[PDB]
Amino acid sequence: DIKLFKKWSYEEINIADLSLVDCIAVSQKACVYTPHTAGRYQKKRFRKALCPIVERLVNSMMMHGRNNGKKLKAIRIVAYAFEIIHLMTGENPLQVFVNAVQKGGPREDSTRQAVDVSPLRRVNQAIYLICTGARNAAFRNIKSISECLAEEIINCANESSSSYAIKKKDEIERVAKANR
Amino acid sequence: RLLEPVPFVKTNNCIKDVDADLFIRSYATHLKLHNKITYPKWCTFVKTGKGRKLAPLNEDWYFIRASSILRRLYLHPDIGVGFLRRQFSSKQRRGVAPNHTSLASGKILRSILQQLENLGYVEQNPKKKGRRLTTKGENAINNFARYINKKVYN
Amino acid sequence: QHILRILNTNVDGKEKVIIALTAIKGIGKRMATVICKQANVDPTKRAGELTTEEIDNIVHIMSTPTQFKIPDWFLNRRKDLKEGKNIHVIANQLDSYLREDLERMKKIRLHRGLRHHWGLRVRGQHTK
Amino acid sequence: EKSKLAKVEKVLGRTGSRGGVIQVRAQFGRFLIRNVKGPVREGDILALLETEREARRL
Amino acid sequence: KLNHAVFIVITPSAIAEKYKVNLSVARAVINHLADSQKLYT
Amino acid sequence: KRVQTFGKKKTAVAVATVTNGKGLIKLNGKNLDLVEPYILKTKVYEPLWLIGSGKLKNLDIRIRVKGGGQTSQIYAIRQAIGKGIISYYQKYVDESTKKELKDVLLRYDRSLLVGDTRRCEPKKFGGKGARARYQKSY
Amino acid sequence: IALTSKNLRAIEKVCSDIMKGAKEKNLNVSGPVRLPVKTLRITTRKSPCGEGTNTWDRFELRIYKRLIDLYSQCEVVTQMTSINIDPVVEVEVIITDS
Amino acid sequence: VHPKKYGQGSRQCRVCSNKHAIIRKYNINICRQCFRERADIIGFKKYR
RNA sequence: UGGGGAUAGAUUAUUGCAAUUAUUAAUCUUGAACGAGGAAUGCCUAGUAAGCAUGAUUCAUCAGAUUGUGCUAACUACGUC
RNA sequence: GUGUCUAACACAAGGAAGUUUAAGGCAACAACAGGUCUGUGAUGUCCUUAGAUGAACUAGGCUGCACGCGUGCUACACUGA
Repeated sequence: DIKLFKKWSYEEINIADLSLVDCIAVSQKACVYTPHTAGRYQKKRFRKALCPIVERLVNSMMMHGRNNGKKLKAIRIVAYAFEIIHLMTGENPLQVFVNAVQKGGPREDSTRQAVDVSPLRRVNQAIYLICTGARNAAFRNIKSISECLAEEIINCANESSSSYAIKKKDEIERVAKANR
Repeated sequence: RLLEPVPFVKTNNCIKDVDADLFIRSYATHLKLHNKITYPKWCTFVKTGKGRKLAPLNEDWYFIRASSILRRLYLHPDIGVGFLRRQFSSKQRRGVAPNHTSLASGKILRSILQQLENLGYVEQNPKKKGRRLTTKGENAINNFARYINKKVYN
Repeated sequence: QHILRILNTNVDGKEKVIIALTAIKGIGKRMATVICKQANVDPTKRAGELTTEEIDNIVHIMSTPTQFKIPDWFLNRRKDLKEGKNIHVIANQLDSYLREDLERMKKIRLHRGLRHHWGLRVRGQHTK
Repeated sequence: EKSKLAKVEKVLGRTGSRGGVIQVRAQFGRFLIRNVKGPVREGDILALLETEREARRL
Repeated sequence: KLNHAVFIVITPSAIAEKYKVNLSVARAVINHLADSQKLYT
Repeated sequence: KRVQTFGKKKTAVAVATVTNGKGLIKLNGKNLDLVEPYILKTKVYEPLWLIGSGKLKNLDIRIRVKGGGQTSQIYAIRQAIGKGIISYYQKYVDESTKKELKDVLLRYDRSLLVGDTRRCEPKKFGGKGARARYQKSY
Repeated sequence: IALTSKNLRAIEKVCSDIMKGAKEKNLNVSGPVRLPVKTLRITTRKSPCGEGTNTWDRFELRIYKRLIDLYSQCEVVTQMTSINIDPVVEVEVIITDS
Repeated sequence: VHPKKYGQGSRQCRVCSNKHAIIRKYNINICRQCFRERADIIGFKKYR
């Protein structure tokens, strides 16, 4: 049926938080043969859910200064990153990426008090955390951004404390718990 | 990367079937092998445009550029030198001030244009603007297109 | 052996030959590129495996442009003022000559000379 | 550590002084009330790391 | 730092780490092995 | 014979000419192969999979492109191919087959059936953007 | 025959008049060809002393050009033109036909 | 006298003779402060 | 660091009676601070925001300005006092 | 569905579009001793009006520079040159 880059099967499911499975691009109409379709994804409150998660991941990658407007490059970075993950372990990179996004999402957050977190927001934060961590790793270092993203994803998927996303999630939850 | 399977039919005989860079380099190499083209002398020293400041850093660049011009000729029929200067344009970093567009060097273009004409591959007519292609050159481009097309295919 | 040094005791050697040469003078890099071509050495090669003869040739080309196909518009120190032409002074001699020019301007009195004496920018720093 | 998937029963109201929080009632069996950040509606599922204290009704 | 000299999974950064060398030196090792960005798969 | 459609995203317009033929696809003077960006290559390969080879094999498609940059032009081309495929099956083949085909296209996405609704908002004095303004100060 | 005006209604009135006028001598006409609109645009700062928020307004003098042409002898078209005229529109006659 | 054929003194607002803010676009030669009075009688209308 | 282009020297051009407070232009060389910005504080919700350009305005001579125009196409609530 | 089940609102479907479709223009009442007499043969009063504060012409000056604060541009690299 539909395979990413004509390669990745991406029909396999992940158990996750159930709500998170609803949010990620499990659905057939959210799947595409190569990234990017760009519908109107601000319009209604839950409209963002309908976006392909790979489209969201590339958009997050496209963020920040010099990166802005380089959508194809963000697609190339994720494609390269998927190749790297496949080499590092023979698992499907998209499935690994869903595991990393599932792992990265914070359960509680802190306010002026402490609160639970939207599953759509948890995905949005997780992708944000993983990409920001990748940028931090990239900037003025040997590792390419594709490598950093792959490395961050595998560590986050594993549930390593060396992940920037896991470390930030742990700290965010720990401070929330500390207050309440 | 080099070749992918696709379902649709293609023309299979023109530059409109060809990888531009591969074609440009191959024809430039063929032309240099033939030895019809000359650099010549002074053109080793020159700069290619003030938007660059530098030069291509390849030593076979003039032949490449000549070949690249010949491809533009196949696309655009009756074009002239000001069109060429504009074609090869880029941005120029103005120091601290913002960029503005900057032409390629006009003598190298003019020299190629003249050289191709001397070697009979193009013809300036009294009609219209500048130089268009000669049939022998077109048939050769088609033959090289055919060689590449076979080479990828099998 | 492998990271041998360069002109006027500079320790460059894992730099590419162009990059080493530019790290003397010529770091608009057109100068280095033409010198590299006049020498006919590979610009991709690393500096510390040149023999002394290649270096001497390069120093000769840089020092004396006269017997090479280098045009006047390209040249360092293009006309040099007085009726007796001189060209391509370069390096510490250029720096010394430029100091002499600023001294000469000052003695004569020119606005630029006078500004150099004051310690003011020629193009001007503009209010601030 | 401990956590429970709890199913959103009723969305009660927008809370916090600047309105960014939402009060939400969650179903086990048992109803719990908790406060949620970001977009959420009835039939969603809360993470529920802390499985004890009910948030005060507004 | 010290990761640069002339004499002694496919991807240049790993090679540059492994032998402690530049990415140019890694690429040259890749080219010797074979006998923008590129496809190592 | 001939049937005609078009596609329109931002400035860009791609007109599709679908004639009775044999499986050729052109973009102006140029073969479909010469789109160039790999992502946008897939974007125009997408409808080819949705209608398969044997329904393509008795029609030739020629497309004529004016305006916009590459990403907009390719989406206009993709829309023109979608509408083009449907128009041929509505004029020559059958309404039922056309409905069956349209269902497939709809299942993939809406964007090759219905064009974009986004269009530029004019610049207004007091800032570089449409809405974005120069900095206030005290 | 080319018609240029800054007023839509006057040019359209002339259109109906020329259509009738042509049919009076039963002439063979090519349908009225509306040429691309030119707008004389001035984007003007508000305030004579340049006060307050900068504030610009965009003024337009929009001229309409149209062409209707006829295969007929030179005398007939000039005489038709002289009966058909009104003061406001700018008329040009380019017909050398027979 | 000693005349100057170009630059600031070569031109003026046709209406008021002032040398400032002159619209030379389309060869109007009126300063905008004068022009905005007359732009309607000249035939312009604003819409945007 | 081959990032950066401040700063300076040597040219031949261009507009003009006049360029000499580097007018403007290019050529070669010259290679400063600056390792992503403290206290503070600006603008922004869908083709927007951001990046990237360019036309017009002044103009004999000149865009780092203003005003338009496009292409590349984000994030995040989607509301609260 | 909700709403006195009134004016009306909410969601989904249909639809190119569903908030007044998105963007402009026009902008009351009543003020401000806001700005503009260096835009105007709009203009009161006051100064001055031929060793003229008019007209005109030659230079120099408006970019000066121990220094302070606004607004913008360009950078600090490898998703880059």
